[PDB]
Amino acid sequence: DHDFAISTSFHGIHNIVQNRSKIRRVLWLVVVLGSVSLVTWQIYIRLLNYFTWPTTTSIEVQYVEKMEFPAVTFCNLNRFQTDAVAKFGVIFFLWHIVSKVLHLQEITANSTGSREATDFAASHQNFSIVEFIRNKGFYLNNSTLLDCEFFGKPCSPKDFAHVFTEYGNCFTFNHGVSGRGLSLLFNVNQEAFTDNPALGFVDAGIIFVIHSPKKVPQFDGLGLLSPVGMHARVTIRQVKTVHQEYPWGECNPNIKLQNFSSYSTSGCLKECKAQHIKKQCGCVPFLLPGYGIECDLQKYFSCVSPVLDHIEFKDLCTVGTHNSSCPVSCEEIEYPATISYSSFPSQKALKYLSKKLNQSRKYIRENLVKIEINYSDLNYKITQQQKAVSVSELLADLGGQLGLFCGASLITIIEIIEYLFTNF
Amino acid sequence: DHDFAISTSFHGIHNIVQNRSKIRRVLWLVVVLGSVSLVTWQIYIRLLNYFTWPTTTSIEVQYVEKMEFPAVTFCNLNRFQTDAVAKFGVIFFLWHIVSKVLHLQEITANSTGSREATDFAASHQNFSIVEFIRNKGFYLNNSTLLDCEFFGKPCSPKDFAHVFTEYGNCFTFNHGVSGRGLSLLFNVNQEAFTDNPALGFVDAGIIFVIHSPKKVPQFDGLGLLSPVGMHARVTIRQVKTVHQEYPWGECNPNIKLQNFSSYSTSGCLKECKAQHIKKQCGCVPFLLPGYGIECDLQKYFSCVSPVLDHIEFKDLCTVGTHNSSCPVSCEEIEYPATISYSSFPSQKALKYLSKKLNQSRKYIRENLVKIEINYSDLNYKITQQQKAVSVSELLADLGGQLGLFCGASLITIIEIIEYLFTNF
Amino acid sequence: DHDFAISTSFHGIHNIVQNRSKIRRVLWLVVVLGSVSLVTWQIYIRLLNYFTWPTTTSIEVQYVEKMEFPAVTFCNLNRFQTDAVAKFGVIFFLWHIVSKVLHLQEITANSTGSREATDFAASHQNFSIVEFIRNKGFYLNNSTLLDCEFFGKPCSPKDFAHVFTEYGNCFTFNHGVSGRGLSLLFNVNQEAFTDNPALGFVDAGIIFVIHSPKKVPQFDGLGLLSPVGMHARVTIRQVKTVHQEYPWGECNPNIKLQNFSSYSTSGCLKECKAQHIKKQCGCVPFLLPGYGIECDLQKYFSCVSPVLDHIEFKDLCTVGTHNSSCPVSCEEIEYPATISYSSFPSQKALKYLSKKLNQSRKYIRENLVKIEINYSDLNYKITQQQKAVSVSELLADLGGQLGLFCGASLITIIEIIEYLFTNF
Repeated sequence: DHDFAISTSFHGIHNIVQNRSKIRRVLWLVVVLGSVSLVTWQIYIRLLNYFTWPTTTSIEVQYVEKMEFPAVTFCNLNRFQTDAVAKFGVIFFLWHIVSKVLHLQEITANSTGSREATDFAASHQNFSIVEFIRNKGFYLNNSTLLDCEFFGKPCSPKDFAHVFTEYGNCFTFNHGVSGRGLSLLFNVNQEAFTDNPALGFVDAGIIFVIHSPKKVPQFDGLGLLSPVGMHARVTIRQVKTVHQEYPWGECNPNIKLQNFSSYSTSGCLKECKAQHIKKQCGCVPFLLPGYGIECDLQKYFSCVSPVLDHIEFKDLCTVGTHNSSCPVSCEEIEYPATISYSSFPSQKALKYLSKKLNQSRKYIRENLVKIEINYSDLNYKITQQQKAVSVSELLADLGGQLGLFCGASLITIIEIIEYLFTNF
Repeated sequence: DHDFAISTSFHGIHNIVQNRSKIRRVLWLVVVLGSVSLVTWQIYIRLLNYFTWPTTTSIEVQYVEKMEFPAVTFCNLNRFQTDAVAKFGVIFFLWHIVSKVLHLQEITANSTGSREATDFAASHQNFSIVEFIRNKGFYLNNSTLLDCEFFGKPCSPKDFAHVFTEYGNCFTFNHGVSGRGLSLLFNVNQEAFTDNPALGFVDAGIIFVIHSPKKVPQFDGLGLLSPVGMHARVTIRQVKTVHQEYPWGECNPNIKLQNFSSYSTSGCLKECKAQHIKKQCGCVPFLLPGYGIECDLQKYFSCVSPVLDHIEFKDLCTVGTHNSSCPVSCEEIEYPATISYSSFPSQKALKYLSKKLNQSRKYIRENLVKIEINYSDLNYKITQQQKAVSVSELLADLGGQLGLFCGASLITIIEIIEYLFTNF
Repeated sequence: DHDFAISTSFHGIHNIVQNRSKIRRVLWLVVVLGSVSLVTWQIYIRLLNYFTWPTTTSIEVQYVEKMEFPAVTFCNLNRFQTDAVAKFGVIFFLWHIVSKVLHLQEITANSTGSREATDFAASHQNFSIVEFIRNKGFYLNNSTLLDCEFFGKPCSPKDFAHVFTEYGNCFTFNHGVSGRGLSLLFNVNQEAFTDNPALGFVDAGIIFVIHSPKKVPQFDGLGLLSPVGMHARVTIRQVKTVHQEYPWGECNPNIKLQNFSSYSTSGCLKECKAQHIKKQCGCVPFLLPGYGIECDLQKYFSCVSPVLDHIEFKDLCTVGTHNSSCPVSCEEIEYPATISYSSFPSQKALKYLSKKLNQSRKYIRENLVKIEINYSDLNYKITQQQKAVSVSELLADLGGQLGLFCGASLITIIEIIEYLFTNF
């Protein structure tokens, strides 16, 4: 055992053989023990750091000669045609009740409008809200859309897809090279269209949102505005973010949507909502994709509203955090926007448009909206969360801890076998 | 010595023993010397890099289901009640002189208004500016605040705290779940309120700032605006930044504010200002916390203004850099905002509000302001400056330099002792 | 050979000598071979990672008591003086043809305006467009610029430099301490100035851009707007980015502009454009720096427009990517801006300005624009792309791979020489 111990490849062990003295041998053995203990210390420390599943964040600017341009959704701040609602006021409260699925506000059950709506529902249960709103709501034609240009080229209403939202009859664009982009001129027409001030909605103009082609708009408090009588210029850049899985970040790719749709936060949320409503009530609302039987109107007062209140109160639906019901998507793309304004009907131009439209000098300043949406930069920002230590990396670093200390990988094990025989 | 030298644990030393030739021994000794020199080189290099006190910057998106919502401060762009100032024009110049503490502008000493203000100060030294402005300034009641909603729920004036600022009688909100947020409707009332055009302030509307609950608003050129007759929608996200200490960044935690208030850049600045004014003049102005005796009006013309001019000229007060009088705080939270607009008095709604307020159609369009402030995203950005090398890390890396070269930690020292005995 | 092999400094080699058994020697030799193979594996892996030329991205906040303030460029949304154009309508189409160099749009060759412009060009080839526009275009004097203040101090028109752009007669500011900054009051004068609605330009107001002192404005869809009758407040921060060379980023410093001008993306682009036009056509347009002979008017219809169409179609000019004709600059500085508005002519102030300007209560609200531009912080963001591995770094890391495995740098080579002799 002495020959192997002396021949063992270690600085202290070699020193023990060289000095050939009791005090010397003990001192070198102690030095070796301390060095290996520090090695172990470092090892452990660095391994516990890896077992935090640590991350680094990179952020970089990416470029192309011709980028894809995001979809847009437009709505009239005024809902309904004047004529079709003057004699049918209860429609406002009926629509507010139906749109709970979206707006998630609360309505005083004791209010007079609620009583009238409940009476009508009890009297006309065969009435169809969607078939009505799709006809008497905001409409897009030659009468409404005076002009539209994408990239120098003309555009026509037929290019616009149709979507239901809070406001009803919401139209979308570009549905599924720098400084240039989409340009429009709307005739908001406060003579035809109207809304109930009582419920708010006291403001006139165009409301729009910017989203990916394959997403559904949200609106709510996230929707952008443009006023009557001013040209709005909107300059945007694409922004992309990337997330890692549950150990390192919050992404949960494993979750997939019904109908084989690509994952999206909003999608997840609303699909959860629909699942709860259907399972508890057996029907689904009109403002959600065709999961199944559309709910009867009476169910909205009897079933849907209490169910939504319960969902809200119990927090059955959650967003964001890794434990959440609706985790953050792997990748997301946002379109930040900055807005500047200019007086639209120039006095020179005002008479011209007057002539053009055969409209009074009062009407044009009270009804027309011009919008431009433009790409500020042919480059876009990507932000990537990255795993700070791969398995392999651990290996590389593992060796490091030993550095500055007794330099050995197999000698320590070689001595361990020597000790095992020495102890056996 | 030869036995120890031959037995010394080093590649070149082992080669010297193996070859047993003069040329061979010299060649291996030279190779070992070069390897250790490169080791040292690397060592030194990496240590000099550590002694730059280097940093890395991480940036990451953090989540909660219901965040805390920032405080807000509102002011009227028009200062004073018409009635109380029609016969007391000197008040404008008096207030401008008093507000030097804040606005830090310059006033022509030869101007007629300055002469009149100086005469009044010489005649009515017992006059109290603050007791006047708190009564004849902008006020917030049922008459002024037509509506206020926080998160669906009603809000009332009593919820609003009172604060003095440049504009006087500045009211704050929320003083010390997604897409939703605060909504208001002000009656700015250009019949009652007024201001001196001569001094600027030619523009009518609401001025507001967004800040942390526990901070004091700054306004100045950093305040946001909303016009008369348009609904402003303001969409915000919380933004947080973190800084390291003087060796790595600019933070100086050691500095604490009087009255045991948590550190803040602005707070530091203004406290410094107050310290200088008090020590040099023995009094403090009304627009700063109650450090001590409020300054008499005459002191403003005689003492305060020259002192502020001297402070400005001599740069006695500084912000930002680590040497500065007012270093950057450890952590800071900002609220970037994007604004969109829409015509507020819809023709339908205009008659309604007319009726409601018993006001002319002319009055409403030229006096009302609507504001919404909303959280765009239940996630907030944090940016962290981080120390790129810990003490421990140095240890780990220290080892690396030796890598690729004569692999040893204690053998080099072992040979050093062998050389010491060899030389002794 | 046996003595050297046994004496060779390696864990397995030492074990081979110690055990002195065939099975033992083979096992230790295999262990050593596996360890060195893993070493090599790691080595290779990490070297292939280095040969991706990887990068890390830092982003940090930098500070000064008094920063330099960016230049600004202002233009009138209305081009031409009414008087000089009422009898000379063809000027609109002529200018549109000339400005192709900039706007890069398309004009219907069959349009009546095009025919009239072509006839005039065929009739008045000695006509000079630039000498006309510089006189009948937008002008800046006491009549136009009611007020201008930089940092508390007065400013005068003579401070403004003159520049040609799309709009013609574009004036610039500040040409080659916190919250404060530039403030202006323009008289846009829709009585004097005008434009052709037919071609768009239906909107009235001031259009401006923010750029570095030493750059040329671009405008196009990247220009900011301010409306008539509202005070605009613009809050900005400086933003700086840094890029690495072709192996790591996309910067190509080697490219320099003619006339010894510092590199700029836009500059590169336009210089390329001018080079192509001159070489193919032998002349240059007026809206580009004085490369040489200014092109005759007929050339615009005959030569310049087809050449620009060909350039567009063939993609002879490119921006951004490392292969591109116009690579990204080493460093770039941008000025993001956020805008808020307030009703400009307060009813108190309205009469005052009426008196001042001797103008009607109609005229002021229909013609005046007020702008402020301010610095949001005494601090600016820099973003730096950084080479993630230096040559030296490779050395350091090279060692790491060997770590955790047979610990040797020269012993492996020492054994290699032993094997070479063993095989020879």
